Amino acid sequence: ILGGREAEAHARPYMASVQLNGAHLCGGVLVAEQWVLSAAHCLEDAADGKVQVLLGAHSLSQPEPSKRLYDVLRAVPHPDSQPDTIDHDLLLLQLSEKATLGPAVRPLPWQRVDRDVAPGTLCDVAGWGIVNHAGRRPDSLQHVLLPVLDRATCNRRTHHDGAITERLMCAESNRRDSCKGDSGGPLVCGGVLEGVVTSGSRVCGNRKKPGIYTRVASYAAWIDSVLA
Repeated sequence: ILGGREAEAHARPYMASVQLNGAHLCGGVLVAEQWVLSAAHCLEDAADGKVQVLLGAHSLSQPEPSKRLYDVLRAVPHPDSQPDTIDHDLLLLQLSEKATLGPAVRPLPWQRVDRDVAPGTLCDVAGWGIVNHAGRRPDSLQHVLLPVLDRATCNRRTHHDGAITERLMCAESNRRDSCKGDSGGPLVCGGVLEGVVTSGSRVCGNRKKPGIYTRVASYAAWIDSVLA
């Protein structure tokens, strides 16, 4: 996260760290007792090792009573996702067992009504991704409030010329943005999961190139089918 600040410890109990061989790889969101939602392209590389999910954490390195590392039973990428595109960039991870719930570990309700968030609304994004252009990685969870961009504006020639479909949403990126290592994490508006940070190499903090998030409401049918 660029231009943000350290998050209140354990104030976002749904936050997950998707790890590859003990190292943080991508963010994730707990959406059910045994299911974590992340981005598909995170698995593209996760394939080289053992994938685990860390729940109830604030610090990636210090012991915390709420911290729990869970193994993964199965990984279910969206069937239409492709390596060369940012469409359908969702992934569902089934934990080896139901997560022990508590004040520091709790699933987050997700958006089912397929309606765009009003332009200007401030949504919260959190992650353990890089905090500056040098590539510095934080030990503790960071977060930043970002205002949502109207659908039309993101598609400008000087921005994401038509790259934004109805299943994608954008948020302002002026000096504050989600960045490398934050992909797969949550974009929460009004206490509900609205988006997931899309994977894909892109500049962070550049106002001409807004951040892109995958709208979960567009995939309500796919999520429902996988969790069934």
